[PDB]
Amino acid sequence: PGNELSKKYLAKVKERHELKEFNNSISAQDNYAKWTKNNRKLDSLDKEINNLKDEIQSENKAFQAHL
Amino acid sequence: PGNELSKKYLAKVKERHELKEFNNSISAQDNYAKWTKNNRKLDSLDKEINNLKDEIQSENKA
Amino acid sequence: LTVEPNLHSLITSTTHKWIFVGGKGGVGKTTSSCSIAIQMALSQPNKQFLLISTDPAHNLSDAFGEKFGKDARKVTGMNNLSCMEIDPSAALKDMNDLADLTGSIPGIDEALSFMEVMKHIKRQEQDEGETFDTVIFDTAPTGHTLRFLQLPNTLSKLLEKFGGNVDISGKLNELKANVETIRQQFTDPDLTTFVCVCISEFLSLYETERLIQELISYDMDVNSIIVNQLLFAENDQEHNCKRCQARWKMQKKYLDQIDELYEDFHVVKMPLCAGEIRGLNNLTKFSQFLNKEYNPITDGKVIYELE
Amino acid sequence: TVEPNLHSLITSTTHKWIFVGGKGGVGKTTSSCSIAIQMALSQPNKQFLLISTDPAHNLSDAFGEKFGKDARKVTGMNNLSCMEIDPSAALKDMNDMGALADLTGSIPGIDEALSFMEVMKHIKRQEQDEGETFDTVIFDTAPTGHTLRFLQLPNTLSKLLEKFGEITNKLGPMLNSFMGAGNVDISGKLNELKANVETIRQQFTDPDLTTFVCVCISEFLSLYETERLIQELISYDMDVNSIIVNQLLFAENDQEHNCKRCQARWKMQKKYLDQIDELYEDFHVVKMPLCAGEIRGLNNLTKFSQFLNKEYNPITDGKVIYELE
Ligand SMILES: Nc1ncnc2c1ncn2[C@@H]1O[C@H](COP(=O)(O)OP(=O)(O)O)[C@@H](O)[C@H]1O
Ligand SMILES: Nc1ncnc2c1ncn2[C@@H]1O[C@H](COP(=O)(O)OP(=O)(O)O)[C@@H](O)[C@H]1O
Repeated sequence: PGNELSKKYLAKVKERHELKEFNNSISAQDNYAKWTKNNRKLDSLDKEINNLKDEIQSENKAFQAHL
Repeated sequence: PGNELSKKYLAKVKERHELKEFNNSISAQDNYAKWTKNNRKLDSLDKEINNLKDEIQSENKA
Repeated sequence: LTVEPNLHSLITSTTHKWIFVGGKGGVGKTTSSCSIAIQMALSQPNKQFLLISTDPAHNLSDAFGEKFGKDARKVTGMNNLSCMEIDPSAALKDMNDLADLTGSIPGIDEALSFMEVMKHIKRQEQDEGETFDTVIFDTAPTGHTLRFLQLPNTLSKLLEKFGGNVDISGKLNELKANVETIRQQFTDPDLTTFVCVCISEFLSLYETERLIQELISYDMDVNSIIVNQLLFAENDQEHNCKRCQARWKMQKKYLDQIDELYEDFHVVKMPLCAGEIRGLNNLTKFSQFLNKEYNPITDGKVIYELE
Repeated sequence: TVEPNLHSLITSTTHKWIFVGGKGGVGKTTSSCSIAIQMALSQPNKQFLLISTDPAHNLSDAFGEKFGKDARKVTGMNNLSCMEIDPSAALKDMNDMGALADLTGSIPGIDEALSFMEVMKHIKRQEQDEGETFDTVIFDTAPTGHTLRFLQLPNTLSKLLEKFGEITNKLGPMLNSFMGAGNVDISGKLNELKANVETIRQQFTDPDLTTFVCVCISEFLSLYETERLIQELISYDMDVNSIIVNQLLFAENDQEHNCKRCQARWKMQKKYLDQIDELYEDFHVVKMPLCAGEIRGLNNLTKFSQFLNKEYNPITDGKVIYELE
């Protein structure tokens, strides 16, 4: 709520944004290897950050649906 | 009278569904030409059908 | 404890019943489709096989040099391999002459078109009274032909929170079953698997990495990639064309990368033969390199008997 | 009507910004250099800059010279200057000298607009310490990522400056009591962006000041990726008018040609060329031949680049693609 929807939605959205900047520093051609690895990762964080977006959203249609 | 949000949301969603079935009948390889044309089209109908989805939704909001 | 750089394990497998072959770009999907088929047929005489294609251009017919139609005929020269070419986009369009809730829900059209095929198959097994032990799918070139595997979960995500104005909600629960009894099957590593075909260049290694992801999501089994049209130029009788030997250099570079990227995968290297690979006599000769991996040194000749 | 070459652009006097791009190993860099060299040779008066974002230092490889962050001039040219910089290995050095960080990954397009102006900066700086104004700059757009997506930032930042307010004016007693612990700064410093990147935008949207040239090989996965790109650019309202189809081996007629395989590919390429021509009738479709081995260093980049001006003729020019061995 404040320690989970904050410390998480940040650690991730921040790490992702830290990786995304690291991926744009290697040749997707000379390091296809790593490059594709990193992408696969960024594809997960993209989902588990789109989950904490609903977890932080189910906890609002809930505190108002229940007085 | 259920005209614009019916006669439209259908004519389109129907025509699109009529094109999509026509596109899967030509070689995206031998007719790259047409194929890509048709796709471009299906990319518009995909938006103006996602607009009538808000025109028909913001109507139950206004 | 590395993995075999070939499909021997699958052409030998007895458990599988469903095999999907796919790959965008002119990489060799059709050829590989036929090769995996022929290979499986020759290695298991007891079982009966079916190679089916959705493509409108009637490729299998071009590949073998025979006219295969909607009627499962047998390959002239084979004994348990039968090819079948049908168009589902046209058959599902006739008993529909509405689908409005189809274009509305992503995945229906597919699930519909697929079962339309399955139908045309069991029908053949009836009028012919001949049960097919394993079927190979020459997945369609464009479009996500088998995306319906998400239909179930998706359809749940729009029932508890959403709604003969209800006879629609009836024949729709009847569907989230036909597709789930299936997906249950396709999602079983022992009964069905997918084989990706790709050429060794960037735009293709990409498109296939994409595909492998699309399949992983559907919880389908992706374990083998066949890298087609490779040169291996250094292994020719002699250095002639320089523009060629320059390409090999690049392919080699990516092969190493593919090997590194998919260590748990069956990465199958196929050689680029001089000119078409059409008709059983060649499809066969070429197809054996899916079983015993091609060796550029020894097998160098066998890629020149092909027209 | 529309000539199958870039003569009209290499001759143009109006343009100031030119973007060259294309995923896959199709020849983006080579084309980037070729369009540069060609423009430079055809307009001695004007001064040119070829800049690249790539970390692998390609332009350096292409010419066989070590170009750095310092705009040097091409050894053998007179108005072409190359510059290779890394805006990522500079962004981690801009701020690395909190809130101005946790709103970038949140809003799509910032990182780009930021990284780009970081470049523009490094350029005007050169024009200062060197006191030499560049009339036209050519961008070797980065291989991966949508480097110039920031063109949507404005219409996107408007949905926030009309939201961060539509919530500060729909909940008044609690917009006032809403002691914004953070000053108007966020809704004012990220308000000046929709400007500091709205002027630069009416630069890159002027059909006569900037244009994009797509490089592609003639195979399916590539004609696709570029059709995609052309759409991405059309959306940004940028100008896409020319595609250079590289690595064509006009095998239909060749010197010392008697190989079977090579003639099978040409057959396929030919097929798609006809389709490209049909698909983009209003476009400048430029056919470039596939030379035997690398095209490195000015003496060759030049020789090869002339086929962007006067279209390559497989018959007559057949030799000139072999002086490169
Ligand atoms: N390894 C190979 N060596 C030589 N030719 C090949 C090879 N693989 C495929 N081909 C050629 O490609 C053609 C088949 O392409 P195809 O498999 O139908 O592309 P796709 O699978 O995308 O439809 C055949 O005519 C054959 O000559
Ligand atoms: N039309 C061509 N003919 C022959 N070789 C080419 C051609 N275009 C590019 N090359 C070769 O490819 C290499 C450049 O590839 P490059 O253009 O840098 O790929 P990318 O644009 O994806 O960065 C050069 O070393 C050059 O020899």
